[PDB]
Amino acid sequence: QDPMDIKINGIKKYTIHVLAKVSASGMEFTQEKDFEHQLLLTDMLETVIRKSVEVNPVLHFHLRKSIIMNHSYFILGLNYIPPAFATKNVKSIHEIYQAIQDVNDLQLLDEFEKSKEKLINKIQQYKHSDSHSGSIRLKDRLFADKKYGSDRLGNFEKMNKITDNIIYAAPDMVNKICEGDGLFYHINDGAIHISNIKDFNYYIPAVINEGVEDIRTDFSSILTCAYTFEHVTDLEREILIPMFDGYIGKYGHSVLFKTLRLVDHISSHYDQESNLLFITVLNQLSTILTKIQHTIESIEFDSVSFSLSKVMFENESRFRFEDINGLLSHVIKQHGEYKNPESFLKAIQNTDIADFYRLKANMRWVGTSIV
Amino acid sequence: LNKSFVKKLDESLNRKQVGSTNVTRYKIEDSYLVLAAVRVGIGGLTYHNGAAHFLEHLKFWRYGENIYNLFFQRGAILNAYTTLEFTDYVFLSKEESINENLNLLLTFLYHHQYDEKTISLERNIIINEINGIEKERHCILGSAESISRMGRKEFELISQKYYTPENTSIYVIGGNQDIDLFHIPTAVMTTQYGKPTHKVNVNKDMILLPVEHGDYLKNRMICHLIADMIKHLAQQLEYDVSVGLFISTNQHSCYLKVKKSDQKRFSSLIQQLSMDEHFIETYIKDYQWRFMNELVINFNQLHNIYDYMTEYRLGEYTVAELFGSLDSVDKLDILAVRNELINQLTV
Repeated sequence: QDPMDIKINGIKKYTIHVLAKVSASGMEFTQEKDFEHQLLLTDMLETVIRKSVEVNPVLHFHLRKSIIMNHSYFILGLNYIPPAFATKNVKSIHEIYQAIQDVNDLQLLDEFEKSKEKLINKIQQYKHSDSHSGSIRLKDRLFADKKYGSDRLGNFEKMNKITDNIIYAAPDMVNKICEGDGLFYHINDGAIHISNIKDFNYYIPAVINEGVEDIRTDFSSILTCAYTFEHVTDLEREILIPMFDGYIGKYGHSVLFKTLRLVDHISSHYDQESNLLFITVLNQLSTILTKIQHTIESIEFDSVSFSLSKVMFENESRFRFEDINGLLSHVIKQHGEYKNPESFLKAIQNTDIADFYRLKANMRWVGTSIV
Repeated sequence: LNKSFVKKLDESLNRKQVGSTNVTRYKIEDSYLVLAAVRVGIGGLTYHNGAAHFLEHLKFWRYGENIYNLFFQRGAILNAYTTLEFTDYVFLSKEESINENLNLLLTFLYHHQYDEKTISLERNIIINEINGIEKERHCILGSAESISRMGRKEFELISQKYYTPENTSIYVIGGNQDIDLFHIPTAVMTTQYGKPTHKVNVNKDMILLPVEHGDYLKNRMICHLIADMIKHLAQQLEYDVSVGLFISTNQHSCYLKVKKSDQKRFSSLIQQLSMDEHFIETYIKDYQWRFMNELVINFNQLHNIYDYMTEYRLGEYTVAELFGSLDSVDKLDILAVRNELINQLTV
């Protein structure tokens, strides 16, 4: 029996039910030496298990080794038709475990090459970006560890040298997925159920190289500036700073759009995993650099535009909650009362402009990458 | 079980006349947002000069006010796009603001006056879009020369003929409040012109193959089924044929789009369909299960529900009639369309 039944009411009633398990790996994903091996075996397992489990009434089976705030987690997910609306009842969690343990090794070997090529392609496309690659190079130098940047989806050289003798580590992976301690999430009948109260302590990498300049020579330009914040609270990381990013580079007449329209393709994004706010803009970049810096240094706010950013960010959160997968991901990742979408929305509505000035005082520049 | 689920969706799905337009309603309890969509019967095919897309840009203006800016200040994002036969105006918001946002949108859409400066300004914007799927995009945008041959009298006459309640379909998905004429009095802002007759100007390096063997819904089922079968056969055999779809709400028939260079390979696959006697029957059964699974999954997202309302006219048809059409697809329907596809390819 579960130790608790944390039922969150007031949830949108979906056409399907969801049963998820989140199993924690306390060690940081940078500390895991077999990171490329665990990723490949997990994808091989998911593909094989999916063929046996994704039958009626199960609509989708999910099994991934995911990173939540620089910590690895095994996340198993099951989307299924409710028994009242299904011709067949859904398997129990014990029967799902038994299917995972009944996976044949030849089935896994039959997926080895396809899963290896799949993950190899993800590593390349994640590193081979026109705009995101600048933020990847910054995170590599700012943190002095390529696991936070280029090797976030796995190192290419480590992943490409994997042979099919990885099959012998499959029992270790099956055991961790089935017997490792974890939390169960159950979405059904307009409610979210969590098996226990346990918030996994977040980890944010500290900047080791402060004031990074990526002087890079290449022919067709693009620039990317990185910023961080000190004394980041949960309210700032999950609400205030995402609001601040939309305020300055996303919500309509953003501060950067109006500022850079004087010169006359702007993008910004706050990375919660690294606590880094990036600003990417496509000779003329030299004036844009000083123009962006001075604008961020002399940033100001007002309550009317702040209230609009609260409304916009609430509706963006509401849109995520519309999707049952967006809702599940929110409840898994958030801490404490933020797991409740209503409490999360209420927290957005209760923000004030003094929060932005506290964030402005704790903001600083850490790096800049130009190609 | 399965019967109670279809009844569950149909009790929340309704369509009724409001003023001189029609509103398709799908209520969702405890939804976080409500999707409202206003679809006007005019697209890139109604006029082959980019006129419908041009009107789409003009419809954002009324007495110097821009409705995107008005919606933005209200915390709502208005999105508009022109397809082959329709122009859509779609936005999300909390249900409390739906009535006022919808009536404000219809106020702009049923405004029929555009000064010369607004027309020339939007033409310059659209010319930049043209100078900045591809054929369909350029067919909808038109050319810089084509949109330069239309002026105020054309745009205002087209607005009065096509931007009317009778030529408008409204879709409101999510929430629980009904849409009525008292709250949206713009639903009676009619002109002297009724709903225009569905004239389709379909215009050299591709062929259009019709899928017409059954009712309106049946043609969608068969078109998707045959397109998916041909793609599957083209993978095992590594044919490099692209198979596009022309499935429009105002078309009783559905159509397959294939490159004129890839015709021989597509023709071989169509003739290859009837080889394995069990392939068609087993693929129909797999499609029926996949269609129901996707519908259950898609009926949680507001935009996906909207796609069912536009493609399958959900609202005019019930969900029971949708699955009834799906369950009625047999291998004889596939072989009948296979024969008409072969005869069309033969000549």
